[PDB]
Amino acid sequence: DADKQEYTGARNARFSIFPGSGLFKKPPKWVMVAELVETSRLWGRIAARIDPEWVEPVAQHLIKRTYSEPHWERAQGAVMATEKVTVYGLPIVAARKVNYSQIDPALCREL
RNA sequence: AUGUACGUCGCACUCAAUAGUCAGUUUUCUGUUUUUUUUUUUUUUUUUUUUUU
Repeated sequence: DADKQEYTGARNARFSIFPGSGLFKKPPKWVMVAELVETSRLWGRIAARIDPEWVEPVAQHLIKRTYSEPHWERAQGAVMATEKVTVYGLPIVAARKVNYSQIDPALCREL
């Protein structure tokens, strides 16, 4: 979460980095944990920073792809759109310009 | 050639003052100046548990 020390985990569940961790003082932007435990609040014990590019190719069966703003572009002669990928609803990529025409063949042929 | 004609008159300014109508229960708030600044960015906080060629 932006400028807030709670961590929007998978689904709507929220937890935090354990105070005994070495990186408890610096919570990174993308951190993963080994054990989830229920206590006075939810926490993650063994925390570590990852790059958000790593998760997507290993989660091909888990990504929910989303396509918005279908607009045709002259620069490539095809339909462009901003793509959004989600694992359990988690925005791995908030926005990415993608070629909408290369994805589906039906409607863009008439376009 | 002679004789032959003359006389009186009027005008102006004005103009005040008048009818009748008695009375209205007791008490009350409303009221003044003064310091003026209305607002100054924030943080990471805890632990049932236990076994594997």
